[PDB]
Amino acid sequence: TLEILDITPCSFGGVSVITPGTNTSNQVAVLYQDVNCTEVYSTGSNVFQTRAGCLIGAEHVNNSYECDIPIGAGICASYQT
Amino acid sequence: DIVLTQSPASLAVSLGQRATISCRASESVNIYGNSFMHWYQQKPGQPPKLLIFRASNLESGIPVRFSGSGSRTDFTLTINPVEADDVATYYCHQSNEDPFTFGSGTKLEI
Amino acid sequence: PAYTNSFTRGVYYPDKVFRSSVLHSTQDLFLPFFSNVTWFHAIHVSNGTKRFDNPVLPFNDGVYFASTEKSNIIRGWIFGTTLDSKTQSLLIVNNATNVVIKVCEFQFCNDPFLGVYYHKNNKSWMESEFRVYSSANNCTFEYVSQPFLMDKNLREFVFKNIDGYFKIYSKHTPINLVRDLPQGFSALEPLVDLPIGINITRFQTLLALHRSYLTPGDSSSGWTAGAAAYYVGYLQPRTFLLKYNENGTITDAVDCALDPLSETKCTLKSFTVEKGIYQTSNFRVQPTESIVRFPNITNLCPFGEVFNATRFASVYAWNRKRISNCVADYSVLYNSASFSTFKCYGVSPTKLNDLCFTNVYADSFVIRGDEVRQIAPGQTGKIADYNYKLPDDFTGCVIAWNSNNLDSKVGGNYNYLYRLFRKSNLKPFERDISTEIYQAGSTPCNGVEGFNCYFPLQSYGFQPTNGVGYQPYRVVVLSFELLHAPATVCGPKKSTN
Amino acid sequence: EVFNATRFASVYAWNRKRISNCVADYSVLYNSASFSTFKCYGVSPTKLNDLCFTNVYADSFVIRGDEVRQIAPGQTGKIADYNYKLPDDFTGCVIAWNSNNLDSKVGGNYNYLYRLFRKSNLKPFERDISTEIYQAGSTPCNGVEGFNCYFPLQSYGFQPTNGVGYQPYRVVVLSFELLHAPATVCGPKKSTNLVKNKCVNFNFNGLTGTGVLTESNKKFLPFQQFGRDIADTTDAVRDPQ
Amino acid sequence: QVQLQQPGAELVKPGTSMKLSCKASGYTFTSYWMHWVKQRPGQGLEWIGMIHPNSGSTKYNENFKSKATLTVDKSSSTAYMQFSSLTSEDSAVYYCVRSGSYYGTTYDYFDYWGQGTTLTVS
Amino acid sequence: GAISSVLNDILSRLDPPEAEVQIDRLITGRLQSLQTYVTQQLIRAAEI
Amino acid sequence: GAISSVLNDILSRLDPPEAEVQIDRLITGRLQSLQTYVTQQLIRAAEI
Ligand SMILES: *[C@@H]1O[C@H](CO)[C@@H](O)[C@H](O)[C@H]1NC(C)=O
Ligand SMILES: *[C@@H]1O[C@H](CO)[C@@H](O)[C@H](O)[C@H]1NC(C)=O
Ligand SMILES: *[C@@H]1O[C@H](CO)[C@@H](O)[C@H](O)[C@H]1NC(C)=O
Ligand SMILES: *[C@@H]1O[C@H](CO)[C@@H](O)[C@H](O)[C@H]1NC(C)=O
Ligand SMILES: *[C@@H]1O[C@H](CO)[C@@H](O)[C@H](O)[C@H]1NC(C)=O
Ligand SMILES: *[C@@H]1O[C@H](CO)[C@@H](O)[C@H](O)[C@H]1NC(C)=O
Repeated sequence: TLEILDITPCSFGGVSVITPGTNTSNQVAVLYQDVNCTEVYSTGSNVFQTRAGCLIGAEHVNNSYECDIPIGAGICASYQT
Repeated sequence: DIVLTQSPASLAVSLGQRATISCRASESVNIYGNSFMHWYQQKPGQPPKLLIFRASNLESGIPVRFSGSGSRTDFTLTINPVEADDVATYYCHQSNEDPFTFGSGTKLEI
Repeated sequence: PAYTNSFTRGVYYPDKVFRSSVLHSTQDLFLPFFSNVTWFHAIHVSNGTKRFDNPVLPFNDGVYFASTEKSNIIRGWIFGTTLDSKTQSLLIVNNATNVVIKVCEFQFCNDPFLGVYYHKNNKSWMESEFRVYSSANNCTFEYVSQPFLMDKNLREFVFKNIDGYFKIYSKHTPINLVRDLPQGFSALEPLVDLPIGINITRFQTLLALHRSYLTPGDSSSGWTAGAAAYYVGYLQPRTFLLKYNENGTITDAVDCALDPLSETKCTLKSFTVEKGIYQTSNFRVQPTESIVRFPNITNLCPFGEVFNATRFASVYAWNRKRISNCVADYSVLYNSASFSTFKCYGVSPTKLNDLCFTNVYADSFVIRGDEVRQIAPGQTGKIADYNYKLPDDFTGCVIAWNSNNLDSKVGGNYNYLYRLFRKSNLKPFERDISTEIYQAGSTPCNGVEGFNCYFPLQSYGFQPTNGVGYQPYRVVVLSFELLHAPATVCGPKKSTN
Repeated sequence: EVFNATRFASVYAWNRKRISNCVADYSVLYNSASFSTFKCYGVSPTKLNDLCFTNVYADSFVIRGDEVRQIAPGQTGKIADYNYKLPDDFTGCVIAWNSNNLDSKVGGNYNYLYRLFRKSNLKPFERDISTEIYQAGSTPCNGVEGFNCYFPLQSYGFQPTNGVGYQPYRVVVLSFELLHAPATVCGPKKSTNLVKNKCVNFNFNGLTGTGVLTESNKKFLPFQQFGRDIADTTDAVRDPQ
Repeated sequence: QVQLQQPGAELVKPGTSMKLSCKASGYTFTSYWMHWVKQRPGQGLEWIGMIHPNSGSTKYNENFKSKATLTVDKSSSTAYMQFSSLTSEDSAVYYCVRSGSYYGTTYDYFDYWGQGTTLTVS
Repeated sequence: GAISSVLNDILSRLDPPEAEVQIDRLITGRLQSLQTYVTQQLIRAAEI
Repeated sequence: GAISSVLNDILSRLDPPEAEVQIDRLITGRLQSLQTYVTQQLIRAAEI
């Protein structure tokens, strides 16, 4: 068929974990860099989306805190109650 | 070229008994599935008579007693009801390439 | 079968190389951490009633066998592909004197077991006889050493087959746990490596059976098998960050694939990782399927024209046409239900599309309906023998369909003819366009017709009232061959949605 | 008996036999002029004596003459791909010598078989003895021989009149591996007295290194032989004697 | 049926070159392939050469390449072979050969051969 | 890409004619690694 | 120096045994390109 199909590559990104001190905790938050959450720890666990990527494992907080672990694109993760 | 070594050369088989002769070419005569082999019935001072003009094809007007078998270089002839007068010199020939060589000869006796 | 967590167990020595204070990370077949391990229980007393159940558990690239029983109920194991005389079988036997590891082609009994008897004077359970195999053929290897199975105590064994070598790692540590593997770390030293050189697919535990069990009585008075408690896990190819202490013992380890934290430990090669973000790996979306797209078949072989046409040649003058240098779609040919007969003797018609043959021939001819069956590979029939012959070794399709609508009418189709008489049976794939009278007979008539001399060709009579037996059923024989040359006619290249 | 044996197995089912707990004089093999080809891929024929090897495997079989070349690390062919496939990273030496007078008689010697047809490639160092009939793919067939399906075993055509490339060539593939396990069989190099606290040239089962040897308090478990450092260079060795 | 006619026997002096042909009956000579072969008693049959009667090329076996000239005559359905430097070892009993194919372009089968003529140089 | 990463083994395993290609593989690799290390050290020493 | 700059074709039109040689040529070339790019990036980042 006389049609034009744009080819964009399959989404890829660097899986970057966000962990506090090993002594402090064993829970981790995983950042999928520049990846949409649609094609994505198991999925559905407090999935939050930002410009840096699909952040899985940490719940988004509306309150603003000082940066501890820089996610990227203005998102920072901390280990707090 | 292709050389045919008939085995076990001259053979003696009883009347109405299994008879097996096999000639194996130096390199295979079958190209792709289809095989190019001819087996001949040459009586003394008489023209050769066809038995099997392919891998398993049998010439019409000739008793079904002769049977076709074998693959690639090794081709075996089976005659379960060996009959009296049909015994003579047997040649096998490869039609794949231009040398067109035939067999050495296979004497048969009751 | 009740499952329990592995709890960071199954860690053995990867290589016989000493390392001190070395955080060496290697990939090897290992039991994944926190894996749910099946606590198989072989024989469970009801009242003392025997319930024999030794399942053929799959090998699954490693077994983390373990048992907490201090009574040494387990005696050896069974390893094999099919456990028959044809296949080589692996035997482990742990008697009091020594351990016997014997590998042959073994014809196993239904229940492979070790039979022990109680002697009153000795007051001990000595081995009466061994009943595991009926025959021992093509024996290859045997090994004798101090029995590791004997001497609360928890006995651990990892069974692996790598490059024809049997890896067995043994560790014994007393525990007080009832039915759960301890929440502790214990490395497994290489007990022995055996060049068995055979493939193992299923693993079966072997249990010692006492004289009370050996008797055909349904109840074993002197022995109870209810203590048959053992664990079986399966090893997986996971990278591990082993930690060697000053003595070279692996005091701790982490399984990389278990969770992102362990992936972080493997990346940094440190068990304690400081707070931060670490690019452990890259996320790559695999292709869901494969799509192939190719243009319309420009050089479409005219199978539609040759199969569906108004006028065809007769059987004696059967037309041979070369189908070559074009790509041909047989899918439409096979899917079509218009043709009553769709038989491909040489090749399965279903897969006729994929194959590529160098040369293809189509024969057009007309035969009576009753004689359609005559055209067949190596078939003896009047029409088959006389005018159109098909060889014994045939690679092609014979296609027939009803032709009452195409040409059958009230007027007789006298133009079509068949060779009633001929001197000899025709060779396969030979054209017979002969106007010879073929007088034959006792004396040749040398004329157009005679008492014993007849013209070979006889006119067809085609009528709607003729019925099924005499209606046309125009038949097409498709031909295939390979001439040790590149294929120029083949099925269309597949296109997916 | 590995080389001058009376009988050798066919390629499709070749003999793999253990060599261990001995002293190996590869030099008497190398200097012998009987072996026409002595290509050593991972080793050197002259320097085999110095090395000490954990395990030695001798794979012996009879092939046709022109097929000697394709029994090598990373080469394709009939024999290489359907009969006997060496690994790409193969450490060993292939030994081949003519055998026309030995295993080829005046009549056709046909006992040696090669698997002419097989579904797919052969894995390195694995023996497949299956005799199932091979289907080309056009039509399914039963166990009985058919037009499209052929018996997979094919007999070598060996005649005394055949020239080079058509004559049987016995091949013994000595595959050597160093798995860091204790060595069992190796060269006849004579053992010497052990020297400590002095810079010496040490050859402990083929490490072949230079350094000063000092007694160490580190404890080695019985199975494991020698230790290593970050550079994966040997930092401690257990004496063989 | 198909009949091919041959001389019963031929007695000639050494060094003589002559034409040998087979009359073809019961089949069309042009369409079917034309080949040749000689027989020597106690020795294997060995092939001669190939010509297609109607617009066909010619090939011969390597040992006897161009040793004997070979031709085909469309009229009388006969194929003429001519010798060159005939010798005692060259003398043999020659058979007329016909070849047939399912599809052409290959030598699938040989359908009929002649009785043969004995070239005895005694 | 060399058969072994320890020079002493390949030097005891391979005669110089075909040993030199493996030693050259190791030399090229280790020289690339050392050049990379020295360049990193030069940039880091510029930073220092 | 590799016969093609796309590794799929050389992995397809050659069987492996002589194919990994061209793969080694390409792996070395591309690794050198990254080392050059990263070194220039490090110098440029020092300037920045
Ligand atoms: C992810 O995909 C959805 C598809 O419905 C789209 O609406 C959304 O904008 C995408 N996310 C980003 C960040 O573009
Ligand atoms: C943040 O505010 C948005 C405003 O719509 C609300 O939907 C969301 O639930 C809030 N999240 C939390 C954690 O309070
Ligand atoms: C975990 O164990 C339970 C039973 O203990 C089992 O049902 C489940 O399948 C296991 N999970 C796995 C194997 O992933
Ligand atoms: C090593 O083994 C010795 C043996 O007595 C033991 O005392 C020591 O605690 C072990 N561990 C270390 C780190 O030395
Ligand atoms: C039947 O005839 C039509 C002509 O319109 C042709 O397109 C089609 O391919 C024919 N069917 C077959 C199976 O050849
Ligand atoms: C067998 O062959 C080897 C290698 O040529 C040779 O050294 C040996 O002497 C031979 N055996 C005998 C009994 O001569």
